[PDB]
Amino acid sequence: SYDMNVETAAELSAVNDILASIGEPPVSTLEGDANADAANARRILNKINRQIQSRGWTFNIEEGITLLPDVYSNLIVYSDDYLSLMSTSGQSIYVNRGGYVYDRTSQSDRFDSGITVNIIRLRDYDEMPECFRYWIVTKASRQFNNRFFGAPEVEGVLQEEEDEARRLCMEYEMDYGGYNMLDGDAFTSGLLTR
Amino acid sequence: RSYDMNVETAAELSAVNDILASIGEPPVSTLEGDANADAANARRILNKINRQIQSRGWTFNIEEGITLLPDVYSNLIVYSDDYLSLMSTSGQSIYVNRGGYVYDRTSQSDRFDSGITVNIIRLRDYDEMPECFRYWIVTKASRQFNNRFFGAPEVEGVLQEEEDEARRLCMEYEMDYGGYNMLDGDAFTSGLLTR
Amino acid sequence: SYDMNVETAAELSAVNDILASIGEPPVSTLEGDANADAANARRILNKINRQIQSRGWTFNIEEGITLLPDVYSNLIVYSDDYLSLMSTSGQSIYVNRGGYVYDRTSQSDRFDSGITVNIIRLRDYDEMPECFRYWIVTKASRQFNNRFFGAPEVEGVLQEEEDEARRLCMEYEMDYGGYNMLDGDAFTSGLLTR
Repeated sequence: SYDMNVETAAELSAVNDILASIGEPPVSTLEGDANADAANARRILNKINRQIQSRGWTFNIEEGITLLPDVYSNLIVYSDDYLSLMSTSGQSIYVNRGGYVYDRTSQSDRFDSGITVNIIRLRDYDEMPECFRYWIVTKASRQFNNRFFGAPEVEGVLQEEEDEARRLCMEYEMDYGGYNMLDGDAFTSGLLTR
Repeated sequence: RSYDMNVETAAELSAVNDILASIGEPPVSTLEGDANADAANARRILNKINRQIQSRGWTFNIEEGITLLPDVYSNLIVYSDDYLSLMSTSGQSIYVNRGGYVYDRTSQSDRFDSGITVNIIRLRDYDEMPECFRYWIVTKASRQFNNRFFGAPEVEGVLQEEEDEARRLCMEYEMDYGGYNMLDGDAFTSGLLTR
Repeated sequence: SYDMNVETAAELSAVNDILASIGEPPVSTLEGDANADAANARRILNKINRQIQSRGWTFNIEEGITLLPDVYSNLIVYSDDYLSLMSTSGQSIYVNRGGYVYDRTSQSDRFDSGITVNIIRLRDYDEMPECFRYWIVTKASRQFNNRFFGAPEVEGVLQEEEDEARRLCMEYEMDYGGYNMLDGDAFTSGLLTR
């Protein structure tokens, strides 16, 4: 259940801003001193990054990919990287069992030659658009304010700020998905056929 | 320092860390060596709440008709504490425990051969859970561990808003994952649309 | 009027959680130390288990069983185990008198060859579904919080919590009973005969 044992310059600027949320100064590099101030600020980033991924968003969802079994076992590892696994159409079948995909209708584990699913893959603080990269910080900037320096007046401003941020995030995909009522969907696209 | 450097931890351990971050205090490294109430406190409140989130609802949790098999010699079926809720398939469910064993409350009997067909909610770990719920199992535990122990009203009044937002994301999950249909997939009004 | 002079491991974890409700740390075994903290927590569990049974719920109600008198006496013991005793149809006849069932219409006590009733049998903290096993704890987590460590803020959260627990309990039998308006009842099942 993924570890933060590597470092990145673009991820470093996020940890600075989470430390700004208390009022703490920058940490120059995340190689480490003894401070729980910068250690908790990095974990609350990772703990919230896996929420923002767990939602929603349309670039995050990989429409039908194929997961392939180890031919000799034969099963597919359902890793903690995979945040949410559903099926393509409806009445999704798969769920983990021991860390492995498992049919809850076919009563079976072992199957050959693949599946087609929608995986939300877990990505970094990088591999994210800048709308969300703000909101991953400023949502972390609330729970890091609430767990260590819990001043009610600097949180009550920040709650208004992360809500503003999430709105800009919801502004993003509505454009980015480009979705359509009457011309792009599954049902009422078929009705407009003359 | 290094890259690429892929590595994983216990999801059970990191959940106990987030409970300890929520009350407000430094991360505890390990769980075993049964010292530190805070590691027994946070892990019990995790387990005590994981068995609620399973006790509800959710559709991957419900195993549609499985068979439970008695011994040939006794002949009864053990109804364990692991089985959270046991109902029948259709309606006017018959089964209920009696000494830890399943029991007909209509056939007035305990002993039957050749099995049943039921809906068991099986209890699973903190793992064997999707990530939407793994969040909400923590942040609901982050409230009852805050309430029962760090009894400051302002930290829970924040966190109560947070676990409710978690539950909505959880409620969002199966609505997709079940993919349920009003007029085409159900028991009654699927039959009415037949031409 | 049933005593808690036996012990159970699954019942032990309930007493732990009632002790968590103050903020007190666990008791390992219920064999006993001097503390009234664990002794009052075990009693308030038993005192509330006999309420949740006294309600309602449909697995709890045993539809018509037979109680059988001692052929030589001849009466039926109405024990304190029996929480509520009604008749099958309506205008129920039976009520205790000295600890014994008694007709309040036939003016009599002694009768031969049995009855047919709806007994709510008192069961343990075990022999309960998990929805209720939660709510038997978290209702006990209020009356144990009010009687011994009564901070008003830790009760005010818990009252919201036991209410949410009660709703999950109320959700249970609505499924588990599977009750039907127009196809399963006594009156308007008979109306729909064609």
